[PDB]
Amino acid sequence: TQSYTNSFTRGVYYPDKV
Amino acid sequence: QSYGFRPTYGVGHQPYRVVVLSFELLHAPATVCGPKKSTNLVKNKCVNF
Repeated sequence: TQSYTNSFTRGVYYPDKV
Repeated sequence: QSYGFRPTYGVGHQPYRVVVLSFELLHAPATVCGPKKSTNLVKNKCVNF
């Protein structure tokens, strides 16, 4: 049902609009 | 709790309408500019923008 994985280099977004 | 707003009360208990206008001045696409006027779009010359 539940598993444990790791994000290597993902999860980043643009903080501002510049 | 409810207010006791009555015209008999002097300064300090009368109802006062407060309007808070929160703005966002960061660089972003805006659509609430002040009226003003659009001019011509010149290019390749030292002008104001």
